[PDB]
Amino acid sequence: KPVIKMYQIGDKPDNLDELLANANKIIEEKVGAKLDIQYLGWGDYGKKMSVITSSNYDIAFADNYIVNAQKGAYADLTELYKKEGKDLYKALDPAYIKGNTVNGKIYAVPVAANVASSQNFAFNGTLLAKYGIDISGVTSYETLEPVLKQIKEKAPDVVPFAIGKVFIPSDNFDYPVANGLPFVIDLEGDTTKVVNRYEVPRFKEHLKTLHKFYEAGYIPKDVATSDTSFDLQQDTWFVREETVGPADYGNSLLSRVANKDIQIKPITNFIKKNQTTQVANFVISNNSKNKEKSMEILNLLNTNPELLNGLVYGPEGKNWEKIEGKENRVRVLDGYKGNTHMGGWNTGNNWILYINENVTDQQIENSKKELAEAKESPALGFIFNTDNVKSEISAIANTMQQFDTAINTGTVDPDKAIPELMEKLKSEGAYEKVLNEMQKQYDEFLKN
Ligand SMILES: CC(=O)N[C@@H]1[C@@H](O)[C@H](O[C@@H]2O[C@H](CO)[C@@H](O)[C@H](O)[C@@H]2O)[C@@H](CO)O[C@H]1O
Ligand SMILES: [Br-]
Repeated sequence: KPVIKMYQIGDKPDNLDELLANANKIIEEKVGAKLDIQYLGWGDYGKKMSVITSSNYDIAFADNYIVNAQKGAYADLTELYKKEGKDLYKALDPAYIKGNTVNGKIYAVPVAANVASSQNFAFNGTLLAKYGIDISGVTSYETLEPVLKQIKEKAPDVVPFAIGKVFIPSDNFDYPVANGLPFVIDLEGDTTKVVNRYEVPRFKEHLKTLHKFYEAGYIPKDVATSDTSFDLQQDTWFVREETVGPADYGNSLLSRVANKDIQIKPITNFIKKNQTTQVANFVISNNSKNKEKSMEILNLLNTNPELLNGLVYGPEGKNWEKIEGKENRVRVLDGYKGNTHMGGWNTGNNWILYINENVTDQQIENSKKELAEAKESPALGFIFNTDNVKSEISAIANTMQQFDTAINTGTVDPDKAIPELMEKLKSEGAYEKVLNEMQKQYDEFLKN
């Protein structure tokens, strides 16, 4: 009975022992293995894993998937999916296959959740109710400014907009590769061309908007170095940006974890793309000596309702109880409020998850409506080939790192800093080389 070492992003729940104890009860019974989760934290998960990958594990939360897949850091899963992961493979929307297949080979166990999703303003309804601030005209950042002014007056001690050092203005863009290049596909523009986000006149606008937010104090002054969370349960923040999807049932899940009414406002379109498919992938180590077992566990994580909810909702009777009368329905208790559970988006199949009392019958109907009506990005399945430009990438992803954080967070004036970035980029030659190559492959992708 071997021990399976799984690396996970984020902070560990306080009841982790209890969480694995009841989990292993089922896992051992059906697999004969013992899962061990080591959380690695948030802020520097990218670097902390890079050490492990460079320097032995079994399962891991995938950091920069597409890149580390072409290098051979991830084990092949095509044959495992034909046996130990046959069940979970059947429950997967084909778009997950489109997005996580590199060189006719898949290395990921994508968590079946929001395969399509939009970026949203999540509002604190406790602060919305108390001051009656009108969020009816908010369709962008530009329209979010007036609403930030009000909360700054009525509640000076609350952070209006709560963002961090990872913040980039969200738009209707498509990243064939990022991290960490400024190359997008403008889904509101020429869908055939690959462009620079800083040359898109409306994204430059978001930057102006966010610099005004900085100057006005709607944004934490130390935002360029701030990597801190704002627990949704706490009224430290007024509004934040979130990825919201069908497996969340609108603001049902948001209002649940926050233990208060959370209102949401779309700022991007609802679409199926690589980014949405690769948002939460699980991989198995190249050097993993329990590969066949690792898939047998990622299977149980995505196919067993009891096992999954025992981690996502937490212990039964403490954090939740079942609703007698209606099947597949539960209600969270007092035990749920706090670090006593995991997140569903990065643990397993969001569909075998029980549904909480606060989800309306219209919220389930809308999760069926959004699902079926979900449109696909023309670049979905477009995995960029880096064989020719592996080092021309790191030249650009270096010039960016020297400037992008201060810019994307609005700390500096885009009118002065954006030309600095461009000139240093265009002076190189790796810019035009990767730009052309990217356009060249994308042409062949739409040519077919
Ligand atoms: C509230 C909740 O559980 N929401 C999840 C989203 O977080 C998730 O989006 C991701 O969120 C993480 C951390 O905030 C971030 O690192 C990712 O870039 C991504 O934005 C979403 C994914 O479909 O699923 C929701 O349920
Ligand atoms: Br534009």
